[PDB]
Amino acid sequence: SRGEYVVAKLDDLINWARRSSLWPMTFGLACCAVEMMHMAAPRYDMDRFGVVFRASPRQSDVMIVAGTLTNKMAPALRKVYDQMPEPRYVVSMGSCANGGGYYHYSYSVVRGCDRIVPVDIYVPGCPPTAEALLYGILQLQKKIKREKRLRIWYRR
Amino acid sequence: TYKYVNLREPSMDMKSVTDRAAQTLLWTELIRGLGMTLSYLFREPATINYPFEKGPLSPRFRGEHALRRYPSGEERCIACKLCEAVCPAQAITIEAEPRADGSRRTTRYDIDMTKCIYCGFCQEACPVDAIVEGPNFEFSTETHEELLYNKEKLLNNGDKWEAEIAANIQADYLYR
Amino acid sequence: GVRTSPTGEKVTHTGQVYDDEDYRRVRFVGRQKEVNENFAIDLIAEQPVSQVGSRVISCDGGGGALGHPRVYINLDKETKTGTCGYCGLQFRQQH
Amino acid sequence: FAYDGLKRQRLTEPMVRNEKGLLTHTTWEDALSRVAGMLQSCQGNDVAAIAGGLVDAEALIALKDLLNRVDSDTLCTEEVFPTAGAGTDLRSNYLLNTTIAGVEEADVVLLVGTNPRFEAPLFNARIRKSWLHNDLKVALIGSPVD
Amino acid sequence: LHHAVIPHGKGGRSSVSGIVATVFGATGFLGRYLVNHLGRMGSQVIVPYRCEPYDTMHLRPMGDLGQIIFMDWNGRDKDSIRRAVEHSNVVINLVGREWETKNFDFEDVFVKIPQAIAQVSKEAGVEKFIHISHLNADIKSSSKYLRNKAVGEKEVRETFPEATIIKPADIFGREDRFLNYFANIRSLGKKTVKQPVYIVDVTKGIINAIKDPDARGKTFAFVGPNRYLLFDLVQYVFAVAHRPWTTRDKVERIHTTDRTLPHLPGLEDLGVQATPLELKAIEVLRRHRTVQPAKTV
Amino acid sequence: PTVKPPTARKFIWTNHKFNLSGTPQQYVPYSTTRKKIQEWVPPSTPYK
Amino acid sequence: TRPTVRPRNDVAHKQLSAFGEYVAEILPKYVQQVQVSCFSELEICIHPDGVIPVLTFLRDHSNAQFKSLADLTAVDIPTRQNRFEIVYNLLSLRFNSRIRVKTYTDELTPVESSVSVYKAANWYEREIWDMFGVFFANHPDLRRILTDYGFEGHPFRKDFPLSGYVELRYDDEVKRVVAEPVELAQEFRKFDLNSPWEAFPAYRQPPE
Amino acid sequence: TSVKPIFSRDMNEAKRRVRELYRAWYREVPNTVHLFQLDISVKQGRDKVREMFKKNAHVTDPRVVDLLVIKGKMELEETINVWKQRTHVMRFFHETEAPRPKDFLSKFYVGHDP
Ligand SMILES: NC(=O)C1=CN([C@@H]2O[C@H](COP(=O)(O)OP(=O)(O)OC[C@H]3O[C@@H](n4cnc5c(N)ncnc54)[C@H](OP(=O)(O)O)[C@@H]3O)[C@@H](O)[C@H]2O)C=CC1
Ligand code: SF4
Ligand code: SF4
Ligand code: SF4
Ligand SMILES: [Zn+2]
Repeated sequence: SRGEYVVAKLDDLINWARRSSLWPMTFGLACCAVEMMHMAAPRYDMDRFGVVFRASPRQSDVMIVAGTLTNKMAPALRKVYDQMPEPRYVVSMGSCANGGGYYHYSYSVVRGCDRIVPVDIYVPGCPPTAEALLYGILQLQKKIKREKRLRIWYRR
Repeated sequence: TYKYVNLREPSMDMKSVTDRAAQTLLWTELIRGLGMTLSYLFREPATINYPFEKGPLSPRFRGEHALRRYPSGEERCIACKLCEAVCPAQAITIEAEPRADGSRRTTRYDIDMTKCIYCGFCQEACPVDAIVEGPNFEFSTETHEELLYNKEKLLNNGDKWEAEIAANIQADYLYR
Repeated sequence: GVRTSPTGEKVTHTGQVYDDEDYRRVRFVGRQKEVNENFAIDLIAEQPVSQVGSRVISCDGGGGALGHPRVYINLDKETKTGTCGYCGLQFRQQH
Repeated sequence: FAYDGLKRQRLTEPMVRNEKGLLTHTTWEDALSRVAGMLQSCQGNDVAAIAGGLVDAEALIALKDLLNRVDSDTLCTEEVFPTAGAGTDLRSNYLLNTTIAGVEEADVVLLVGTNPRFEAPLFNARIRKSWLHNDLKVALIGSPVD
Repeated sequence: LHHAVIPHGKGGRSSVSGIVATVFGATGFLGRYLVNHLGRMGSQVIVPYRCEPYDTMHLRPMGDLGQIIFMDWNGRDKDSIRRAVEHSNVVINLVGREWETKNFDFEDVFVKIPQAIAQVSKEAGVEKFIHISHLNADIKSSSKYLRNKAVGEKEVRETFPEATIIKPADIFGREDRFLNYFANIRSLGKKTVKQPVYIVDVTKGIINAIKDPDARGKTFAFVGPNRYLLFDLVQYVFAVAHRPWTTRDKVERIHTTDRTLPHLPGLEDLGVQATPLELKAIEVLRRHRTVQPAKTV
Repeated sequence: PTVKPPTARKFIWTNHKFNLSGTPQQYVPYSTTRKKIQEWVPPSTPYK
Repeated sequence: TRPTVRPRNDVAHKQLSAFGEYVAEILPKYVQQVQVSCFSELEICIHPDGVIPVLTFLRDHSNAQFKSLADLTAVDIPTRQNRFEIVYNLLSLRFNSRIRVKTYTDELTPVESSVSVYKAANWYEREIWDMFGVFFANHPDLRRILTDYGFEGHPFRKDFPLSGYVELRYDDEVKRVVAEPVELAQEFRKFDLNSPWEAFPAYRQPPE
Repeated sequence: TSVKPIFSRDMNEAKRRVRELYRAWYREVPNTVHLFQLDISVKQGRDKVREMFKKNAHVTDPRVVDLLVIKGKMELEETINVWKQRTHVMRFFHETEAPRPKDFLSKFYVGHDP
């Protein structure tokens, strides 16, 4: 119908604007912070995608969990995720954020950040390269591109 | 065999004192810093055009794991569990048995890619070049269990990437 | 050399397939069961048996340092061919 | 090598008879209730017990105390030992009283009615070691086995 | 019983509870805490979702890996219902709307879709089916909600005769539409008597109804421990919240007294101690803060 | 590979595939072993 | 033995043996053993009552001047009745040398805090409280430094398991990160690696 | 049998330190329920304090109860200073944990544990 066409074009508009202006809050926990900083470094340059360098956590769009989540910092991660306005996304960078990694069997490590927050992109590596992290951010943008918020709203 | 950083006593004649006062009032070093930033403004940036331009790698690069085969279709892995014995994160889970023609072959070859530390001790422990850590780094997932590889996924990665993996091993096996 | 269970599920080169009353098929609902369709037991059986004139043959798998460790296969039994324990290539004394 | 029989034919779940007379899977509550409802109706010689060949002593005294609560002494084994005379009262008349090690101290071994090669293969291995090193004289009463 | 569905572990996150659940309407208020309480035992939860997958993301940390299977479905597509339920050993229905929409009236949400879910669950061989009615569901009710929910309860009973049908009165929690409705109304006081039940009590009731083989074919009435008049309840809500979207069908249900059904079993017959509202109302309404308890009957 | 082509093998995929995550063609993990313990199937005949 | 063997340093071995005799005869009240390894490191094994008199001496004697505390360590050896082995590593920048002062305690005997000698120790032995449960008396602010705030037990004890007893997850019911008894989806696979053959006959212990 | 003390020469000074620690926790509990904005009552938190003290009431060694008073003061110092979050205070109340089977019969039903 006509309303189906209008909500299709408006979903395309809002998804274009949300994926083309992603603002990350990076948790610089461990070694993956260095490779996030290389994804911001002038070779890869996240800012040319509209992905700014160090937005404040009250205005960020994605939470990049870059490093080991210990048990002593799991509620801090949860509190920052609760303070993020929607639509918020979470990229899990590297093996300790993904599944505990090299510290999986430790007494003090959350076995993957997915026990604390919902995770949208899992970027594997130890550390994953800055090109691999930029790949994960572009896959997150493609995930935002195919969101159907107003179309499902028009069908509900 | 050592040197003194910042042990210069500055000259107190009217020439040097007037030089430092002109630097203070007329902001000469601030213009120097502005000039260096302006000099980078007119340089070509170092930014490659990802995804269309890729970062440089080498045949030693340790990316996505793969199980390899012989040049006959037979898989190289003969179930010796050296890779999971050397595995520093215990990402590899192996169960084996003799198959229908009596060969020593695995029935479980799991690699948890979210325990894996990507150090490639498995591919240097491997005596038949069966497990390799191949060249792929662009294999991010939307779900955690899509990074829990079984034997089928690793053999499919080997069949997918063998044309590149074999040439990287051909480039690097003389250093090994 | 893949085949299929009566549930419509592919059977792996190991032989793994879920039962019909196993709930764990629900993980492939809306998705796919990933199997590899190049079964190595069928591919090594396509290789022709190598006729050699010696009594003991060496095999390293081909490629020299790129193959497996070089082993020595006896070929005195004429009932059975001599199989490489690593690569599965089989040999026969031609006499 | 009999450890692979330890994963075939295994009883994993409680089973009861259905309305059609077939063993169907059930919970522990249903199976133990249907056994206890019959055990409460029994008394005296109404309930007995046969212990098998692989049963630990803990389950043996468990089933003995359970049937003694219903006043039943009929707890039996499948392997017959004669209760004539002293019976199972004194331990000496049903043990290998010497030892397995005491075979090395013997000089005449008399074997009656047994094939100790297959009934107790390392008791036979100890007999052969005493045969070989101590010049043991062995005699057999029974069929001429190897 | 199949070997993969025998319970193992100590009942934690990596355990196996032996419960393979298809929870329709798992993206709501009740489905949130039900999928939480199922996923912490180690249950295979199938969540069929209608909405955007973003709006399901909060269900993902609730279980171990592979223990929540998200899949698309539609209320008017029985093939998707069969695609969701044909591996489960229990199917819980939680589909509901407080308002009728352009595409789904109260008869679609309460009569058509529960009968469809229960019929496809009957013919696929699902062992247990739990359906959630409302306590005040009546054919001669003043509100279309309760009329269609009584009709749908009758149809679920006649198409899945072993269905555990559960009657909650009024559910309160952090994401409710009962105390958050009263805190954001800033309609009146009448002779309406209510006994509201807590969401963790309802969730423990649903899980104990899964585990109980006696709960097949029963009808349970989940009520709170204290009956309140509506006026002093709303005054207690404005007192705890530090205070001085609607429709007329919602107002008809607010002014419906919570009926007394003593012959139906409740939370105590499943082993759930019903939490009084004075223990949890502070937890619910702390967010609305920028208190002597109410009188019962 | 126009100058130096890769070494041809019969098991190498003739069709390359991109990252299939988020699609119905994606990898789903599973145990590749068979069943460890065999259960005793009771007799289907009656016992009287 | 030229290319692949580590060359032995005999001058440093002689000098460290002589200085070990020196320390053992200046402080006979506390020094229990003095030993020098084959790679030329001096260990002074003392009684735990002399943590402050020995370490002040090495800090202040004109022929010691161990002005640096490199590292402070505990080692849990459970077959010893004094199962914790407190290891001080000292550096003399003047004499270009390192010394090791080892002592002992169990769970209940407090070690005297060495913060009055080296302030460097202020966190280190605090770590020894957190990881091992060795109490340090007259410490300024003794509390945990590395474990989580509600942590029970001391992790670097060897009877403490590799994973803990509790693990965290976010729970949406209570809206809170919660602690639960630990379950692993894959148990840590214990590998028995030790060869049944003797490797070093120079380290053979006498039999019983 | 002659050991070095920590703070207490015998059990009398030790019980005095236990008693002062219980006093300090009893005084602290309403401030803890307020500033962490816990969803419990002061009676319930003080019952948890009493439970944690009476759990260790079987100990007859002065050094062990000295270290228990030391660790209780460390817990209290981490609670007065807001070093714990709400999560660390509520880990004493095992709220998300299912109740364990206590009798023989339900432990027999659920698994192999004694
Ligand atoms: N106090 C209470 O809330 C009480 C509730 N109940 C009943 O309990 C159940 C759950 O309650 P509650 O959590 O509050 O409900 P919610 O409004 O919070 O959510 C209901 C769920 O049903 C889904 N749903 C609704 N309409 C449709 C439809 N047409 N097709 C497919 N899915 C649909 C929603 O999915 P989506 O996210 O896509 O919209 C949502 O997941 C309901 O059946 C309700 O009638 C009974 C008594 C008291
Ligand atoms: S996944 Fe590995 S490399 Fe990355 S931050 Fe963790 S420990 Fe460092
Ligand atoms: S790369 Fe290292 S951590 Fe990963 S599987 Fe191989 S040995 Fe294990
Ligand atoms: S991959 Fe290599 S090291 Fe690992 S079991 Fe197979 S043959 Fe052995
Ligand atoms: Zn070969």
